[PDB]
Amino acid sequence: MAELTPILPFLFLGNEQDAQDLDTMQRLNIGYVINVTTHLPLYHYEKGLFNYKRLPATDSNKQNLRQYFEEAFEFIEEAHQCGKGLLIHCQAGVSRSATIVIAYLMKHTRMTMTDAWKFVKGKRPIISPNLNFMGQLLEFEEDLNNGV
Ligand SMILES: CSc1scc2c1-c1nc(SCC(=O)C(C)(C)C)ncc1CC2
Repeated sequence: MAELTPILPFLFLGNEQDAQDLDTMQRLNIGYVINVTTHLPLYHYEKGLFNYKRLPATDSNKQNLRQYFEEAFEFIEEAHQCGKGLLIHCQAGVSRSATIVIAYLMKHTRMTMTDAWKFVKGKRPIISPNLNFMGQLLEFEEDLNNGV
């Protein structure tokens, strides 16, 4: 039903149609959800199962995602520390969600921007591009290899 592309054993990437698959989320022991949109609903919120973080962003040329980098990392860390998986998603392009996942890999695995990009690409091949987001990731790499 839902490709919940597993980036790491505790970190899953998907689109809106993927976040609407409760069985899959429970099969994979997901307890945390990051919704990187403004307008989509927090699926299954009324069910009392998951914890959530909305990152209110749009697939745009002007959207800043680096602001939400530290937030998303602290949630990823709570899910792992608490031994449960996290699904970060947005919509069809997974452009917004994939930017954040990559950002995580570059900081917490210390990959390069491109090395993480080859890593994510290989697992989920279809990923709408966004040159605005790529620039922020490169800005992030500079800042990680500098200590800032
Ligand atoms: C960190 S992405 C990266 S790094 C080096 C290259 C690329 C790339 N990416 C994409 S789509 C993925 C995206 O744009 C994001 C939503 C994750 C920002 N198409 C083509 C290329 C060519 C070469």
